[PDB]
Amino acid sequence: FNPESYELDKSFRLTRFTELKGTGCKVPQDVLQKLLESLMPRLGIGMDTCVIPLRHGGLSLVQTTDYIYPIVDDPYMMGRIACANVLSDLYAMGVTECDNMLMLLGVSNKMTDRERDKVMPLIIQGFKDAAEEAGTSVTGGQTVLNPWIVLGGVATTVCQPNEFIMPDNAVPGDVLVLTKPLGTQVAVAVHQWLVVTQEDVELAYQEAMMNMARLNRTAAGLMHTFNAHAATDITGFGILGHAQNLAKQQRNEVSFVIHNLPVLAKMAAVSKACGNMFGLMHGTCPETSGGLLICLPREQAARFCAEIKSPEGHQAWIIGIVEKGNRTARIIDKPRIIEVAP
Amino acid sequence: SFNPESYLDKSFRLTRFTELKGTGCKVPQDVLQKLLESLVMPRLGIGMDTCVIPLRHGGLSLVQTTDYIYPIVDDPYMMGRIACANVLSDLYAMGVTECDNMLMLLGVSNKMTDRERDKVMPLIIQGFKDAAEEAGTSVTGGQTVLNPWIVLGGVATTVCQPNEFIMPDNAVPGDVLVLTKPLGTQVAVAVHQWLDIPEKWNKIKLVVTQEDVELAYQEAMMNMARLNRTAAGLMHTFNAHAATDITGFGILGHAQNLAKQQRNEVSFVIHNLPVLAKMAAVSKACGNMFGLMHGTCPETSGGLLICLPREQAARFCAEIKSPGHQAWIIGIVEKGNRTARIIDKPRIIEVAP
Ligand SMILES: Nc1ncnc2c1ncn2[C@@H]1O[C@H](COP(=O)(O)OP(=O)(O)O)[C@@H](O)[C@H]1O
Ligand SMILES: Nc1ncnc2c1ncn2[C@@H]1O[C@H](COP(=O)(O)OP(=O)(O)O)[C@@H](O)[C@H]1O
Ligand SMILES: [Mg+2]
Ligand SMILES: [Mg+2]
Ligand SMILES: [Mg+2]
Ligand SMILES: [Mg+2]
Ligand SMILES: [Mg+2]
Ligand SMILES: [Mg+2]
Ligand code: NA
Ligand code: NA
Repeated sequence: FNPESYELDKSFRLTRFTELKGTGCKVPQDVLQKLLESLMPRLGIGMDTCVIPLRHGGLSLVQTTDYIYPIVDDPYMMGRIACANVLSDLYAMGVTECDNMLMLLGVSNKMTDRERDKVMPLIIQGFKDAAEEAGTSVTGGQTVLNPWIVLGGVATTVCQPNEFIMPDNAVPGDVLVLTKPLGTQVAVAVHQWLVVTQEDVELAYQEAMMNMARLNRTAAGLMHTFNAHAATDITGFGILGHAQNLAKQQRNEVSFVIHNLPVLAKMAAVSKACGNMFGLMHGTCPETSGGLLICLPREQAARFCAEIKSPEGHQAWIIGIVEKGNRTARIIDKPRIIEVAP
Repeated sequence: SFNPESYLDKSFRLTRFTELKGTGCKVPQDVLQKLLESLVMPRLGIGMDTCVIPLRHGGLSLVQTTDYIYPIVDDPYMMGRIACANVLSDLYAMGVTECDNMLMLLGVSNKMTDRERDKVMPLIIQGFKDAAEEAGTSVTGGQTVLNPWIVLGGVATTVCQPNEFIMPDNAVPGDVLVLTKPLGTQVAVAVHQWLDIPEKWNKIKLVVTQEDVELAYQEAMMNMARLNRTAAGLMHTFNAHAATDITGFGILGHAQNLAKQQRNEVSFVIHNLPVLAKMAAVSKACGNMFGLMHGTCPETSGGLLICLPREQAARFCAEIKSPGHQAWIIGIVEKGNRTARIIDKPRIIEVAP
C-alpha cells in the first residue's frame, strides 16, 4: 500500500482513526467477568465459542463474534486480519468449516468522504478473500458512523458432534503447543513510531502483518488428526491471559506451566525498554490474530509440529507442560525467549 | 423514571456518551449499497433483513442478523431492553418466532469513570437479558471493548424448518400494508435531549410543553422496548405475503427496500402515517433536520410493515389490538415496477399516549 498510489495524501495513516494503547483496547479480564455476572455437550459464556445443542438432528450451533480497530496502515491486509480474528475462535474449537459470516464495520466521522470511498472497498476486499480461503462467505452485517474505524464480524457453524472438540480434556503430562510467535502489539506500536534500527522495525511489522493474516484453519484440523485434548486462541488478554482462562475450564485437576516464549525477533528488547508499557515478558501483552495454544499428548506433539511445518507450512513450538494442579496457569520465573527471525 | 442521584452526578446522562443527529448515525443507504457491490431451497443473502442459508442437513437453513446502536434514552435498563428488541426485530421480519441463541455487542466509553461503569453497565446488561428472556432466548457470548462512545448491539440466530419463516417476496396487487407501531422516535428522543439545551428549547418551546415531551418520550421508550414477536406469529396465521421492519432508514427507505425484493411486478403506495402525538409539529419547527413527513426519519426498534391479503389484514389488526397494541393500514400494493412512494399530501394520524 502506497497511499499516494490511491490519490490519497502522503500524511494519511489508517491508524490515525483510533488510539494506540500498550495494554490494548479491550475491557480488562477481571472487570468483564464481573459485569458479565447477571448472565450433548453445551458451553456458555467464558470460552472461545458457545455450543448450543439444537432441537434438530442432535446438531449443535457453534458461533462467535469479534471486533477491533486499525493496527496496521495497509487497508487490504487489515480486513484480512479482521476476518481471520473472527474465525480464530471457531478454530480453537477445532471446527474447520464455517457455514456463515456476518461483517461489522464502523466508518470514522473524521475521515473525508473521499478517504472513506477509497479505503473502505479495499478493506471489504480483504475480508472477502479471507472468507473465501475459509470456504465461506459474508451474507449480512451492520455499518455505522463512529469516532473510530471499527472492523469485526460473526462466524457460525451448525455441527454434528464429531466436528468440534470440547476445550477441557487435558491430563497431567500433556504438553503445550503454540502455532504463532508472540509480540504483535509491540511490532504494530513501534512501526507507527517511525534499541532497534529502522530496518529492524520494517521487517518486524511486515512479519507480524503476515502472521496475523494467516488462518488457524489448518491447525484446527490437525487437532483432530493428532487427538488434541483442549485448545484456545491467543488474542487481546495475551499468552498468559488466555492460558489462565483455558486452565480454569479443565475437567481434571491440572495446572499449566509455560517455559519458553517464541517472540518476533527484537520485540522483546523493545517491550523491555518500555518498562510496563506492554508487559511482553509477564505474558499479558495483548495479541491480535494469534495462533492456537493446544494441549497434546507428548507423542502427538512432535508429529503435529512436523506436519504443520512440512504439510504451505508454518513452524510451531513446544512451550510448556500440563501437570496435576488446581486449574491455574503461570509462566516461569525466568522464561526462555526464542527470537524468531523473519 | 431514571435519576442519576442514587446508584453519580445529578448531571449524569447516558445519551452524552454519543452524538445525536436528526438523520441518525447509519452509513446512508445509498453509500452502503456501493460499498458492498463486491461481496431447490430458497436463499437470501445481502440486502433484506436476514440471511437464509440452506445447510447440507435435513432440510434446515440458517436465519440470522446483527445490529449495533448508541444511547437514545437516559434510562440504562430500558436502553438494554431496546438494544435487544432491535436485534430481534430483524428475525421477526421473516415471520420467525423462535430464537435459538443470542450474542451481545458492548462498548464502554473511555470517558466514563469506573463508578459510572460498574453502576450503569449492569443496568444495560440486565435490560438486554430481560428482553432476551421475554423472547424465550438467552445471551451466551459476545464482545466488550473500549470506545469513545457507549455501544450497544448483538446477534440473533435461528436454525429453521422450511415453514418457520416467510420469504418476503410474494406480494400481489390488492394486498394492503399494515404498520404495527407509530413513527417519530428520532424526534421524541431528540426533544427529551433538547430540554437541557437553552438554545434548542427556546425554539421548540413555541410548539410543545415539558409534560408533552416527558410524555412522548415515555411512550417512545415503551414502543421501542416492545418486541415484534406477536406480529411475527400472526404473519403465519393471516397468510402474510411479505414483511420488513422499520429502523434506521425510515418508513420509506425500508418500504422501497422491500418493494425491490418482490417476485411479482408490484409497487407500494403509502397514503397515511401514524405518528406519536405532536412529533410531526416538532419536525416542522426544525426544517429539513428530520424529514418525518417525507418518510426519511430514523426509527429505532420501529414496527413491522406487512403486505397482507386485502381480505385478511382486518382480522390481523383486530387480533393484534384486541388481544394488545394497535396497528394501522397505511397503504396498498398495486401493479408496478418494484418501487414505493409516499403520496404528496399524506394523511397524518396523531397517535396519543
Ligand atoms: N458490512 C456489511 N457487510 C455485508 N452486508 C452488510 C454490511 N452492513 C450491512 N449489510 C447488509 O445490508 C442490508 C441493509 O442493511 P441495514 O439497513 O442495516 O438493514 P437490516 O438492519 O434490516 O439488516 C442488510 O441485509 C444488512 O445485513
Ligand atoms: N457483552 C457480552 N455479552 C456476553 N458475553 C460476552 C460479552 N463480552 C464478552 N463475552 C464473552 O466473554 C468471554 C471473554 O471475551 P473475549 O476475551 O472477547 O473472548 P474471545 O476472545 O475468546 O472471543 C467470551 O466467551 C465472550 O463470548
Ligand atoms: Mg478466543
Ligand atoms: Mg476472540
Ligand atoms: Mg442493520
Ligand atoms: Mg431490518
Ligand atoms: Mg436491523
Ligand atoms: Mg473476543
Ligand atoms: Na468467543
Ligand atoms: Na439484519
